[PDB]
Amino acid sequence: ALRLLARPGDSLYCRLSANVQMWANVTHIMKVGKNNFRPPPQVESSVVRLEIKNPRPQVDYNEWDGLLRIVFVRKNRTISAGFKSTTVMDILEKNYKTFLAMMHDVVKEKIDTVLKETDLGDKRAGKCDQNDFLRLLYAFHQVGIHFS
Amino acid sequence: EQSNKQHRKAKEKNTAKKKLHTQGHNAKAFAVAAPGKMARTMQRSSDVN
Amino acid sequence: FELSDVKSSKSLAEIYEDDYTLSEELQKAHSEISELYANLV
Amino acid sequence: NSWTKIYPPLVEHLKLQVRMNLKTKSVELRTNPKFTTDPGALQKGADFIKAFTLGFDLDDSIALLRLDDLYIETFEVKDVKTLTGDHLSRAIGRIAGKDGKTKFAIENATRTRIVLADSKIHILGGFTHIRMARESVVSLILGSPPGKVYGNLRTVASRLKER
Amino acid sequence: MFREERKARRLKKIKSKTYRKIKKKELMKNRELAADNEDHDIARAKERMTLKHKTNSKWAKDMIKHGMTNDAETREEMEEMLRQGERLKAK
Amino acid sequence: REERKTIIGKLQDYKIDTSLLTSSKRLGEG
RNA sequence: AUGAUUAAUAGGGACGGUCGGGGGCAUCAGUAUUCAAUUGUCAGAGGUGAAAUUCUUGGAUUUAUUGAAGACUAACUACUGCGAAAGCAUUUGCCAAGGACGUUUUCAUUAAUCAAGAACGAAAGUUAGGGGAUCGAAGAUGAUCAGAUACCGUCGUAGUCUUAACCAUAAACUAUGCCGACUAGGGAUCGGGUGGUGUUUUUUUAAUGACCCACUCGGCACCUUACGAGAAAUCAAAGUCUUUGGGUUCUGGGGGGAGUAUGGUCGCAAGGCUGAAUAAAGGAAUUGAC
Ligand SMILES: [Mg+2]
Ligand SMILES: [Mg+2]
Ligand SMILES: [Mg+2]
Ligand SMILES: [Mg+2]
Ligand SMILES: [Mg+2]
Ligand SMILES: [Mg+2]
Ligand SMILES: [Mg+2]
Ligand SMILES: [Mg+2]
Repeated sequence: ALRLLARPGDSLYCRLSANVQMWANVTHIMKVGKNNFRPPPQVESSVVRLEIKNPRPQVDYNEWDGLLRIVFVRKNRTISAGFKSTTVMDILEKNYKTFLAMMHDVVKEKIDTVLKETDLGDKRAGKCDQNDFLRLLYAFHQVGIHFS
Repeated sequence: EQSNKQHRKAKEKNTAKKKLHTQGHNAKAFAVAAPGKMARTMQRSSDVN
Repeated sequence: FELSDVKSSKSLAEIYEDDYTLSEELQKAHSEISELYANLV
Repeated sequence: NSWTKIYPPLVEHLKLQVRMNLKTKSVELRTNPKFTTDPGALQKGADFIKAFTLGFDLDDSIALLRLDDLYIETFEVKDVKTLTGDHLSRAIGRIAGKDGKTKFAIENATRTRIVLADSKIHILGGFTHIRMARESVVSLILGSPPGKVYGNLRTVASRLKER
Repeated sequence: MFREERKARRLKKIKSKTYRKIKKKELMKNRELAADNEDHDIARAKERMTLKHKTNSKWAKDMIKHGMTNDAETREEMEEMLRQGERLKAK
Repeated sequence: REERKTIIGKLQDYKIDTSLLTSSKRLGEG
């Protein structure tokens, strides 16, 4: 539950928080102690209220996950580093080949411009807000890179 | 039927002297000179109030 | 059922030797009860 | 001090020609062409004396002469887990248990014999017997308390009796 | 000597109250089975003057005053102390 | 929020299917 | 050219032979893992409790002669050693450093403790390069049958290594401040020293070296102890004749498991366009009904 309620910049801020928070708002109601059940569980319990947004924010379910995942592999590490992994370039490079169908150095350069122009390449996913990812999500779409 | 002995954790709760400063200011500085007259005069004032 | 926790007197040759050769021990207690009863009655 | 009970079975039943060499501190077994008859007796005698050499009671070692499907399994604690210092020393105590009770618990249930030569463990039995024993001893190494292992030892014991 | 030595520091390093309590328990049982009033009177004589085995001692008073002996295990130790003191006072 | 509204509104201009796009789930394959 | 006394079983320095898995820089060896070459053979190989992804007739696995990459020093390894601690196990060389021992050598109180302040600091982690053999968080995927073998396999990013910089937390334990004195017996071990008309060796003697015995310093420790302390476990220190003074630094004013409220302090969201749709024999039936 604390991951769901986690706010940007907090220790428990994670991919689950980022994904759920943009499709709904979660709020704490009460705390339930382990004594309140028998046989007593080894973990504490809680009650939360989930309010799903109507209308659903019009962003692709896959694209939002795709960007969130690659940057949350190391949340406390810089976003630029998260894209330095070799497989991140390979999975992303083919995704660009898909865009052209309907170049490793180029996708390297394109990523460099996006992180530099958005001024997001030097911050950490654990300290980022919905808007920051959305701006990151755009800047890749403009340069033709789609995550998922 | 084996029960290991508890590991008495190092105190993470604030120590008593620290608790004084856990507010916006230093609680030790805003005191009075005569705590004896502090209690007596207030008790009279409270009932007069 | 109970599993012994002390060293077996029988050696591995002996335990297998037992297998080489419902229970006679049960059938001895079978009779020993009878004579106690036969004497008691 | 046990040699008086070692050479008789080999020389008589196996018809082997036995000797122990003080100078090299080794045992010597030779097949007698005019007397020996079983081709597998020589290796069987070698198999038997090795078992004693690993730390085994003689009478248990005799089982290898009597039968043919008894084998030696061997491994070290470090193969299971890299335990050091007290962690290693305690882990040995877990396998033996108090008064060696735990080692006797496994042995009776599985129909094998165990020698805890410091970090070195050797197991004698049928292939089915030793393998399950390997599981029980290893489970102790990983940190399982013996009492839980004792329950599992009882479980496998019943399966052994039914079949 | 080296073997008898070797068994000691390993045993000396194991200080666990459950283990040591078990060892002490069986030691007394062996002591009693295997192995006069003047000594007893002297033993009571020391006990009756010093007053060492009641709850005025530093340890016992510390446990009692702080809602700390209500846990059973420490109560057993406190009670064991009183009986042993009670045994000395016996006549 | 109003900044968010522009971005999400602008996102409509750049939207594409995901069918052939390989997800980032493949990231660990290496 | 010219005023005072010791040289503390206090301290600093010097000198002599040693001692050490102490540190840094080079250098050597070592199997093993992976990969590659050549080489003989032909079906599987692998892995689990049981299997499949997986590699394999372009030859797997296995055999043998080599080579290359990067770690790392097994067995010796011990109730042993060195370092302030964290830590430290191949060969040889260089660099400086160090404890103890011996000294009829030297300075003469130079010392103990330590807020402030400074150096180092397990593993993990951050920045920028190199390297990347093995392992391997994350991740995908084979299999999802069976409870002792119930979390297994294949691939594997960051990381594991190194260079130059950041963080400063552990059951960083002896759950046990530092310095000094005193208070029982015994023999094991390490380093040094002393002594013997002791053994072995030097296989010419010898002298050394290795052992034996006795003593003496310093160290890790260990047995017995109605010596004292403790409730006890236990402790030669957690001891110093009933109640308390050798010197000094730091910490605490009450434990453990649950809850309640808050005139207190400091923090903590989203949302404004979008909307579904016969109760019942009107039955079951290889089992029924008349
Ligand atoms: Mg006044
Ligand atoms: Mg002097
Ligand atoms: Mg010197
Ligand atoms: Mg050494
Ligand atoms: Mg030291
Ligand atoms: Mg790097
Ligand atoms: Mg330690
Ligand atoms: Mg002292």
